[PDB]
Amino acid sequence: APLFAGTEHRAIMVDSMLHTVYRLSRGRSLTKAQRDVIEDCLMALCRYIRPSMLQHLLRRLVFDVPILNEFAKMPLKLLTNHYERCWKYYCLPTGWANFGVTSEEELHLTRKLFWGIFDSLAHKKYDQELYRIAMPCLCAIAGALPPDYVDASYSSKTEKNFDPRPVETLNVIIPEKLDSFINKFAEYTHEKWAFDKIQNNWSYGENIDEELKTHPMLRPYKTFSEKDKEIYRWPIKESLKAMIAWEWTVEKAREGEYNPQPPDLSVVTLSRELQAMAEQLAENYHNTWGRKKKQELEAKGGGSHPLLVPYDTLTAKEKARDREKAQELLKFLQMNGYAVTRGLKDMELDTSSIEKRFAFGFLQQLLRWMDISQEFIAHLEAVVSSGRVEKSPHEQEIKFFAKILLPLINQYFTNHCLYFLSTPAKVLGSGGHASNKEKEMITSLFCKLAALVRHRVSLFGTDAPAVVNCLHILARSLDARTVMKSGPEIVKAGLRSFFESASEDIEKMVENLRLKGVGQNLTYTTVALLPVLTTLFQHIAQHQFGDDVILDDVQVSCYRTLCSIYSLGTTRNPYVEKLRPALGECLARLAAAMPVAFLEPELNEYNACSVYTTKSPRERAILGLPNSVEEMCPDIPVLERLMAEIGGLAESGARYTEMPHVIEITLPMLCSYLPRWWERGPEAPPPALPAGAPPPCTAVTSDHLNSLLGNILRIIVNNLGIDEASWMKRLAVFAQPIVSRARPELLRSHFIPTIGRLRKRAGKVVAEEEQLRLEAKAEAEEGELLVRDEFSVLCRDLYALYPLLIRYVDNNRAHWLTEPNPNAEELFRM
Amino acid sequence: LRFFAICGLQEGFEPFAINMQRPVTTWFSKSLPQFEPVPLEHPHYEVA
Repeated sequence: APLFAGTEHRAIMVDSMLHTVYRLSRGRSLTKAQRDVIEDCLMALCRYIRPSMLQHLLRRLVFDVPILNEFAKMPLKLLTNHYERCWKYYCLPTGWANFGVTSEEELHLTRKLFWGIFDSLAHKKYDQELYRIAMPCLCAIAGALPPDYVDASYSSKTEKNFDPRPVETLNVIIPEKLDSFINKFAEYTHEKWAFDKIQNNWSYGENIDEELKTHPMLRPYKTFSEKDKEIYRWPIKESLKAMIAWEWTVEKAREGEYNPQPPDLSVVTLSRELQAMAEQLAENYHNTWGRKKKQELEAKGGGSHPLLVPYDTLTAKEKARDREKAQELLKFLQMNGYAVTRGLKDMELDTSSIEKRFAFGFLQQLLRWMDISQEFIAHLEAVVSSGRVEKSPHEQEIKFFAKILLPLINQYFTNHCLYFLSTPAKVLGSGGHASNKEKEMITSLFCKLAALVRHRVSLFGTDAPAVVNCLHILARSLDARTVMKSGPEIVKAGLRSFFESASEDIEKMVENLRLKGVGQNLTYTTVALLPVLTTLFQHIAQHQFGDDVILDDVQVSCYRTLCSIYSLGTTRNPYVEKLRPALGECLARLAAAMPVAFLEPELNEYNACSVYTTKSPRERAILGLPNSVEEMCPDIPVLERLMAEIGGLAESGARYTEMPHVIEITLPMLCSYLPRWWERGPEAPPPALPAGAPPPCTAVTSDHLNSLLGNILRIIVNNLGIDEASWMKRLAVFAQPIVSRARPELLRSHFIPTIGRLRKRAGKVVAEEEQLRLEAKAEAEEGELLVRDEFSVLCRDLYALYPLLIRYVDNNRAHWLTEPNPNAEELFRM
Repeated sequence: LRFFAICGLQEGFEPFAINMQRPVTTWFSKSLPQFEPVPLEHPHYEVA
């Protein structure tokens, strides 16, 4: 098989081989081992043949696989591997290196394959093996399809062994006006064929033998024989009768207008409706032609027609042949005055390229299934409340939603995250950006999934992790800025309701924690809400969506969430002890994302994002908003008080047991609050300062960050050597971002003493190790574990402090090298 | 050099023209079309 790479020259023979092997695989009277061998051969061949050469096999699979019978198991795996290997060939605009780029026909076949498989699986009953084989195939096809691919042959009708059965042209009647056009177009087509004969250098003669280069039937229409005139007319009769049978009404507004004298047809250009006319008319030509070759297949007792595949499946180059003649007929109707009307089902959709994008339809289907999921979840809740009814009328829907949609969403919105986040101004991804409608649809999907899982984690059971992961992915793919700026009130209210419900659930969890609904809220908030809320806040902060998303009602909800998480700091329950890390991470992300300096209410007047500025005093009384941002909630100390408390504790030398809340909640929140407001307060790069702006709404300077970093280092130093301290790594990770603003004085003030202490401890432990070598057996065996534990705690302390030092070194190594520093040299020695 | 000391000097890298008595001669891609013999291995054009 590896030798088949680079066989573009023998493309016909390679295609024939692939078709033959596929037919053999679909063979009766074959043993299991034989079938396995054939399938292995097919997979090996497709693993090395260039993606461009597998187009005909893809065409056959597009017709065979959607059935999802027992013979579709191997085609599904073949397609999975093919698309997983050649996804670039289809997705990237440039294509795959040295292989080229996909064609419109290949992309159309891929989309048809995806949707056929999706529909068949949705309508099929649950089958573990079938679902396990089909989900990867759907994921691969979706990942290969470009998100914004628009199907040129998009057919809202999407009508339909193959059915070559055409319409009943012969039984349907033919108007006399259409018969007049039939005669005139028979004359025209004879003149066209005479012109073609002129191109071929074929004159009038006694026979059409090639060597004579003549045509026995080349004379004017008048002398044209009635038999041959009828022969020319008969195809025209059948075409027009097909049009009548379709209920296509033809109106003759005007009248129709040897040496060939065929009037030019290039003068008239087919409209979109006339192009669809010709599309279906040529499709019927192909269907009649198919009925014929079916007749010779029946006569032969076997065989299959190579071009039996429908027109849409057929490559455009093959279409072009009958394309020319069909469009000729329609155009001649037009300039003969015959305008044919159908009432196209795609006219209502006109062009709507955005609605024709693949991602648009995918999201539409996902939202419809979100509604279906709401229905069956409500039914499940009702039955588990009253009446032990196990019929499960939506069991198939449940299995589909949990086994196909969730993994499909997980992979698709993981792969195409950049497409949904890019905007016309900034193109984050390779090429193409999601439309506002697509962004709104993905936001609606996220909100609907969150509402579905709300207080219903147990209902999903083992699929709850999948739901939570999908929520994470959607939140990281959410374009909240654009959705909130220019979006429907429905989707905006959906996002606002998500935030409001999150705040309410957090409040209930906090009050319960400080002391079946209790269990429901606790498990839900711990498993789904807090992780998802943290992810959403982190995404907003990273993409700078805070100033555009967290306003008005969202700002109030975030205020409540923050002011409750912080209020959860005056208790000591074991439950609080276990849940503190997650609350601290959530609060840190919220502080990063918040557009209002909630620790500096005194300067809130200079903030254009604060609700007290966005909403007039007449508003904010319609709601329950206090009179002042200070009273928003007064349980969070101001920045000065918090810094003073942290510094006092650090100097006092307290331990984590004495400061559980400050180390796990307050400090992580400050490590995100200070960096955000340093960029918007005094001492920040003023490129926009010349533009008329008010004084900064914050007083954060590099001094604040330096003091916080020093305090964190002092706290870690104070807690050095403790047997158990897992908070050290979290604190170091949270403090890493604020190290870029550390002052040069920090080296000598904090780092040198800390690393000196660590070096002294390491020396002591190594001395104990050497004395252990001096010891013997029982003396050696014991004490070995003691020095092991000492080294373990030393390694914990080092992995807590060194990452902070590395960032500090990177930001000062240039200065140290430019100007030699004895303190830097001492640090090197340590 | 403005950043050699910060990165490269201690790593042991040497300036490209450190001990050259004359500036290094340079060539540029001049966009003036010129007639040249058809390459014997040209991927598209062959002369017999």
